[PDB]
Amino acid sequence: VPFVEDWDLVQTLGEGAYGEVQLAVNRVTEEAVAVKIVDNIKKEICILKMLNHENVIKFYGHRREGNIQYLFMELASGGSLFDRIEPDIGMPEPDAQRFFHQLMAGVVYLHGIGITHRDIKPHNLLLDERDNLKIADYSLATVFRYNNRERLLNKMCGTLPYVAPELLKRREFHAEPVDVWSCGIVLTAMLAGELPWDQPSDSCQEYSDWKEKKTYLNPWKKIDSAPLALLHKILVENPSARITIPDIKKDRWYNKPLK
Ligand SMILES: CCNc1nc(Nc2cc(F)c(C(=O)N3CCOCC3)cc2OC)ncc1C(F)(F)F
Repeated sequence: VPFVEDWDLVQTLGEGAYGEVQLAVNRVTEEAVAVKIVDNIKKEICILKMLNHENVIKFYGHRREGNIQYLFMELASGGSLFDRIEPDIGMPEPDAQRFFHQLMAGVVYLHGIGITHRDIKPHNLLLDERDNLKIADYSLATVFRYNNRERLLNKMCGTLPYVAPELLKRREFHAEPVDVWSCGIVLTAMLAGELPWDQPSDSCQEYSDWKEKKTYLNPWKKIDSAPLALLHKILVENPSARITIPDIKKDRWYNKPLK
């Protein structure tokens, strides 16, 4: 029975690097939210206050009491996308398409306010009560565009299986194609229930196989040809040849009506 101001901390929603996320219920008003408990945080809070979109987690405010900082956030009561992906199977293509559409709406939004998330993966993609997707966890996020000027990134971060090959090979790189790449790994995972490689490096046989277009192997053989054509445009090793979001939105599978 911990608590803070009027909120009871009632169960553990997740455990991060630093601290945890608790379900917080306001025993007066009965509203339930998510609270991140910690100890970088300054920057994180600053980014969180910018966010206003139906496919990104909303920020309500914070309290600083003692060592511990409390970040109050929208609750996504459906839990994570990670848990809707059956291992070795994925999920039905129409659910995968709808989630993808929503993930792109969120990414467009972030990029439009000049924020790169940098750790897009199914653990960070949460579902509200009607299965609406929300992009969560802004602890690795950063500003890549300010006063209409882009800056290149140089820090390596993210999660190896989701990371774009340039992030391992170039000293500096553009932000947007890295997020687009990780969305293509998410889409693979939804449609096949498996990640295609441990990392996109020259010493990873699975990545070499894909560059050599061996799509008779898994996970690619589990995927229908229309979504696979899109994946061919997303998972392109040269970031300036990689498809952009405006072009993803014209792709034939992206616009296919599904049941
Ligand atoms: C990763 C946790 N972060 C968040 N998590 C949630 N919600 C939930 C996350 C979950 F994972 C689960 C879940 O399914 N679990 C299994 C049952 O036991 C606990 C966890 C349930 C959630 O809401 C009820 N909302 C907002 C946040 C954010 F902090 F991002 F805002």
